[PDB]
Amino acid sequence: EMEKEFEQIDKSGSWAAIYEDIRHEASDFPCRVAKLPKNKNRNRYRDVSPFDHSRIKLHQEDNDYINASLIKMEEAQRSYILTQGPLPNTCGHFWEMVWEQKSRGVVMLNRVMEKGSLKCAQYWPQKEEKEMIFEDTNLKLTLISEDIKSYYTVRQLELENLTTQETREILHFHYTTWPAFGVPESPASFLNFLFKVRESGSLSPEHGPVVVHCSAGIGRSGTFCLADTCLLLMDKRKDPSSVDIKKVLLEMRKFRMGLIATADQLRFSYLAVIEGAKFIMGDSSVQDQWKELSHEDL
Amino acid sequence: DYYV
Repeated sequence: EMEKEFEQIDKSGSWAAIYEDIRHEASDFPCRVAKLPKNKNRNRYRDVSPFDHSRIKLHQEDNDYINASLIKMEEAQRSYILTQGPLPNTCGHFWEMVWEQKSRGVVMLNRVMEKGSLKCAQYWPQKEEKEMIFEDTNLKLTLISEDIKSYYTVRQLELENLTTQETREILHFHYTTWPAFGVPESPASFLNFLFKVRESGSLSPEHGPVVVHCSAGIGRSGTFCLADTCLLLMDKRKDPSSVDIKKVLLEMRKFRMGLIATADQLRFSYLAVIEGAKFIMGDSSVQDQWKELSHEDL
Repeated sequence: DYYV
């Protein structure tokens, strides 16, 4: 029962102490392609770059660079692609990546506008009849239907490869009430969203990895993937107490820098993994409590 | 245009 290490830290009050330790121990690999000059305009922030060893490559002969990272959690047996909020000029690259990696879901954890700061381009069509065409990468993108909820929206999109005319369905899960450098309203809000993603099938291994992004692709994105992975391990090992959250985060940081951006996001990660273990322990009906408790209707 |  890792609720001990939690109450111990909250009474002790040393969350920032523990958060800073992870910054100090976290890996540090070269980001050489990210830093080339021809790629200055493909990065949203100049202190956030993918490691050369885990960066996604576009299947382009000219410039294969995009600010995205493959996070391959070997033991948990799940891969994720964490990327930045696409830029006005990288929307085509984003969906090219989605196509080439065979992803089936995109999880977006920011809003296009956040406290007056433009955190992301409008890279998916908001109206059924106004579909997007990315001519640089030969892709067409069409809203098919959408399911709006209190604090999140699920969209069904059709991505077409204009060359082969092949088409695929992509599920877009948009969390709308998660503030930059902040935390979700409650663990139930988060876990209801996470399990909505799980149930959709987007995380299945017959699909390419799910694409997860916020603004920089490290803070809210890191919290999301950390919780999902810890619950996977909890279940794989078949033992809630065994999972060391700090150790899983440092494994994830071997693949992309900066995952989890504040001490409060790390504490929420503990809170979320602690709550979710109820489901893994066999209390499958806690899931419906999360749905009721998240006010997802309104 | 910095993160931190």
